[PDB]
Amino acid sequence: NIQGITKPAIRRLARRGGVKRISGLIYEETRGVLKVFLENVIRDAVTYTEHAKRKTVTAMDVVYALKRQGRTLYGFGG
Amino acid sequence: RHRKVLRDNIQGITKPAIRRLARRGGVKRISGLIYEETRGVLKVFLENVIRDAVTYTEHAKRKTVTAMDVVYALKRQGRTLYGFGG
Amino acid sequence: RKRSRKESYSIYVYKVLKQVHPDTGISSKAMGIMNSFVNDIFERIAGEASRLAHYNKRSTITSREIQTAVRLLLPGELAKHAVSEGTKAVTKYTSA
Amino acid sequence: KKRKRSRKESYSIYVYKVLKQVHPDTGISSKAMGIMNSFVNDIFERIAGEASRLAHYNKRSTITSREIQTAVRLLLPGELAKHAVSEGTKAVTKYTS
Amino acid sequence: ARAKAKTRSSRAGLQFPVGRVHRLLRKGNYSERVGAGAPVYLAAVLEYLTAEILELAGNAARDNKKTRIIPRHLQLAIRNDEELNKLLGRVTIAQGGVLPNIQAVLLPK
Amino acid sequence: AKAKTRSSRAGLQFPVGRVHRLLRKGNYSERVGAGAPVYLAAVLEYLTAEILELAGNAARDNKKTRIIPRHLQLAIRNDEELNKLLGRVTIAQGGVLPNIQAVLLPK
Amino acid sequence: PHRYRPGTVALREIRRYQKSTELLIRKLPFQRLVREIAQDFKTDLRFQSSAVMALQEACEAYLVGLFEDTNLCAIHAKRVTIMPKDIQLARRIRGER
Amino acid sequence: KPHRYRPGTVALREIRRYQKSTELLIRKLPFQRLVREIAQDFKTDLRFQSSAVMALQEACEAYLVGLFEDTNLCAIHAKRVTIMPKDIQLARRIRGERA
DNA sequence: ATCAATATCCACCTGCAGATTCTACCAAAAGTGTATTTGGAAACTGCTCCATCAAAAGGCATGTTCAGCTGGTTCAGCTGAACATGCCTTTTGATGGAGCAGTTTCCAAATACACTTTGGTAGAATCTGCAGGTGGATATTGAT
DNA sequence: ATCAATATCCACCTGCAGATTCTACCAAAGTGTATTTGGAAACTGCTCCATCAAAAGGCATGTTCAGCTGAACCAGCTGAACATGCCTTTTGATGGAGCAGTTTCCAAATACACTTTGGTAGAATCTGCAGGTGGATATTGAT
Ligand SMILES: [Cl-]
Ligand SMILES: [Cl-]
Ligand SMILES: [Cl-]
Ligand SMILES: [Cl-]
Ligand SMILES: [Mn+2]
Ligand SMILES: [Mn+2]
Ligand SMILES: [Mn+2]
Ligand SMILES: [Mn+2]
Ligand SMILES: [Mn+2]
Ligand SMILES: [Mn+2]
Ligand SMILES: [Mn+2]
Ligand SMILES: [Mn+2]
Ligand SMILES: [Mn+2]
Ligand SMILES: [Mn+2]
Ligand SMILES: [Mn+2]
Ligand SMILES: [Mn+2]
Ligand SMILES: [Mn+2]
Ligand SMILES: [Mn+2]
Ligand SMILES: [Mn+2]
Repeated sequence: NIQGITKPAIRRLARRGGVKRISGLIYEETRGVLKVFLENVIRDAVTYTEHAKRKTVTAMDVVYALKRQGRTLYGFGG
Repeated sequence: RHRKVLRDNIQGITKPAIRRLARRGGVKRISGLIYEETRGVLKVFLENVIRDAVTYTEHAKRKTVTAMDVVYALKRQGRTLYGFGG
Repeated sequence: RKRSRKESYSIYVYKVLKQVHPDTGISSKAMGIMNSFVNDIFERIAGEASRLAHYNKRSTITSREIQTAVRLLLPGELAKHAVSEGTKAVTKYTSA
Repeated sequence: KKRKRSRKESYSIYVYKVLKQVHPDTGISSKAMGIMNSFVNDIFERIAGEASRLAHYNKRSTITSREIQTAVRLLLPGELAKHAVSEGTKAVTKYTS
Repeated sequence: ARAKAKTRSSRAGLQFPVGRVHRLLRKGNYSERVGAGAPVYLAAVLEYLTAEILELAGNAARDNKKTRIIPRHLQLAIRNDEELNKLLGRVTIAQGGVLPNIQAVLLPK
Repeated sequence: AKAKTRSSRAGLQFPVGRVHRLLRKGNYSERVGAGAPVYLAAVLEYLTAEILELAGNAARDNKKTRIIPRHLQLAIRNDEELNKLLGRVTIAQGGVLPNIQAVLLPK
Repeated sequence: PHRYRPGTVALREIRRYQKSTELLIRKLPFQRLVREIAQDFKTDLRFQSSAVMALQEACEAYLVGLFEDTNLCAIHAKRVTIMPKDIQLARRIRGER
Repeated sequence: KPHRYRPGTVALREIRRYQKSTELLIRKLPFQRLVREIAQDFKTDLRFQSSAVMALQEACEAYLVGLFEDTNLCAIHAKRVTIMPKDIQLARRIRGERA
């Protein structure tokens, strides 16, 4: 499914990041990095979910997990 | 009494000391403009830590900065230091 | 049955928005950002105040711990103006 | 004329006991021991804090061995989390009986 | 017979809720006791920072000709203010975007 | 009955009563369960054991019978997970790991 | 026929996306990815829609910031083209790898 | 002859030697004077436990060494082996110390 | 630098659907009044350990030579930007129902206090690595 | 391809500063008893979540070539290496500043009972926004 994060999507992200020219190897590198990030956040969000004895991951689980990773997010309940 | 006025002490951090720090850091060659940058950077670092340590000292209504004040300051600056208490 | 009763700072943020910009309103998502903001600074200050009291072997958080916590947490001018507003509020409260 | 002194606690004795278990021949300098005391206090406060936040998020006023376990999963990497959960679960089941 | 109830916030000259903040302080396990002036001081500081951010963000919202502040304006205001940027340096505003910025070397000519 | 320490009941070297007291007096929650200090004591003992294991090894590699902070450093930094756990921590008098970027070596 | 010189449309794109705030990854691929990853941690999970939205906000903001840093590293090596080695330098300095 | 090492040989020798040891690399007294000057600019008539000064010096030197490793990586990135102020600045900017 | 010639962007309108503000109930909560308790400020003052000074002990500052590192220059291979089109994935929008979440209920398990040992700590009294000094062996570097 | 000239390496000693062991108080842990209570556990509403099928609409694909990167070459010059001259830091006592140990009495905290406001949810507004246009601004190529 990681291939679902397409070259144009990654290209737009890079453009918002101010990047003008992009080597072709960037897209796979970027996919790896995004996957590591998601694994890190999701592992904690899910830990929070199991702790609350739920089967549904809630927004707060993600927000708390993000806050632990030093990636605090405003606007989803915390 | 009181001691003599401390001025310009950042300059007591000599070129050879900065060079040794860079050597532990794995640095082989060093531009001549490095020594002033490093001094600058060092002073920012110290200003930042000492400010918090002194705030803790003042809060405790003490006149002496203790090792714990420094350790708490470091811990909040995200620079946790092991080996000095707490 | 009834859903829960949720508290938030929305009404107070709104009051402040009206004081500062009587003409201007605010989107609900913006209001969510501002809520998250108040809760976050809240928890940071209170946490710093908590540690301050524990280091000093004290069980009460007073406006002094809050003040020291503000000095530790806010950059520069923001710290100065917050300490000023805080002392001002406490004084007005005390006399009144 | 009347005299004064006080008492400070630390983990030294327990660290030393563990050191003798894993390395019967080996000792440790006082500075190293200071490093180890800092370590125990540091991990302590991290786990307890994570457990505090956890209990607060879930509207619970008691911190149980479950909160501790989750906090340990949140804070420790991988295999350390696995082995720590083992040692902890083991200690608790042993204690309970 | 009791007198007419006056909120603590009104006694303090504040818009933010002193009573709530005190409750939250007591129930967050920060300490055994909470002094009477502490929630007044903290509520005042929260109000101040909220005001600062709303000041700058309102400027942002109407300079681009809106009467409603949206998250974009909060981002523009926080990031264009060095001290707010510092205070919220490790925070992401959802739907905030970034500041317009192209490295000079990337420009033509 | 004859007093049995909680550490002994749980089979731990770390002090369970002490850990309990520190939990109760640290304001982490209104109440602390009877099982929380046992679990936490055990986890602390475990991480201590892991780190003293690796540092005892570093120490005997340096032909020393006594662990010094340098050995603690070497043990933390040569170990991916301890390095990660203590990634934002400084070991006083620990130094750094021998490492010279290849490009700096003579031709 | 008309043709923009390579780089012109790129700069135009930078301006366009730095001016906007909409999420830049398509929703569904992203969600399918989130669910795969999660199911490697815990099974038969469901997700609130806001939960997925928050994960995507976080991911995009992170990736945008990482691209800014990466681009600074490229500019540093006197190029205007970012490469895997740039992303890695940024990540190693950030203390991520 | 008289003997002379080529530029870089003693430098590499020094790297091996200082990466092998753990001693503080700044002299004690200058560092103390700096600490007291800065502190005195925040609050007057402060005293220091010597542990406090040592703790600041351990923290500072560890910070500076780590920053020099990152700086060196930025030099190597730009195909140089000489660290320059621009390298320190790139390192601090990515670290989010400056922005 | 100019002109054309395009191509894309961006104000400027418009009407109205949806998001915000507005209204009016109503439990929960903040406030009030009175009664007690109590954490910690203030006052003394013992006893660590800090500031201070000057004789030791030992690097730093300084200038000169030149190796080799950096940065400028040139240039072609080839990589990555631009672009045009239809297929395939994403989006959109109803549904049934899974499972959060709302309510309520009792017991295992929490706190609190008294009473009594007992493990932990603080020196005191030993014990013993290893720091620091040396010297000889081996390794490495740079000039012929 | 060899030698010097240095540097590092690597045991070996020996004494004492620092680590371990030893005892003896007491500060806290454990036991016992009595009292409150937090939060599973169980029983259902009702939110929204997963699914699915027919919309749109963005991306995958393949080709042309602009210009970016990386290589190769070279000179200017900067920073390393080193020998010299002596000033600065380290080291060791020691009075006394000021932490830290104690005691105690209030200003300031909690405890408990009783009685306006923030949240909520339709109604009533109003403002962006979606959509469309054309003028504004920008880029490209030929003189
Ligand atoms: Cl107060
Ligand atoms: Cl428990
Ligand atoms: Cl690469
Ligand atoms: Cl530079
Ligand atoms: Mn000064
Ligand atoms: Mn009484
Ligand atoms: Mn008392
Ligand atoms: Mn040359
Ligand atoms: Mn060509
Ligand atoms: Mn059901
Ligand atoms: Mn005993
Ligand atoms: Mn030796
Ligand atoms: Mn109950
Ligand atoms: Mn004395
Ligand atoms: Mn005195
Ligand atoms: Mn009462
Ligand atoms: Mn109201
Ligand atoms: Mn529009
Ligand atoms: Mn038309």
